[PDB]
Amino acid sequence: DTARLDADPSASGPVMEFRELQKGAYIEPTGAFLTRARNSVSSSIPYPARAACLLVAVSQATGLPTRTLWAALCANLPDSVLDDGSLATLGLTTDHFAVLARIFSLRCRFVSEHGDVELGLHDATSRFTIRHTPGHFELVADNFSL
Repeated sequence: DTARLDADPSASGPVMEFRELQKGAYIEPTGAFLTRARNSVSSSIPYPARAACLLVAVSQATGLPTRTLWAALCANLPDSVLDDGSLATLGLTTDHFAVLARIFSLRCRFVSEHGDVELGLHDATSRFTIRHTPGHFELVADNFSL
């Protein structure tokens, strides 16, 4: 289903996987998600200031400023892939990471409950490891308060 992507005024050309749009030595399945080239429209989408953990993690690992990571994303993804509706609350995904890996030459072993997944490029000059914990519910005391 590419409805939002076909209707995106910030996109141009045909729909294809990102790893086909920006070819590189990707670690399968990095970049498999569908996207379109970004045209000249400038992104309104603001920096996800309340959901920036992935940018922070990559910034700490590489010394790359978070605003630079964000600028690179805004130049290389159309708005409908940059923000599928949940960016401001759930933040970036490993789809976004694929773009950062291609531009900045990165590879990261993502550690999660069900198993590790390494994403990025086989010829990356920066390598690091990030723990991914998914959203989840936990039973707490009746009068629990943050």
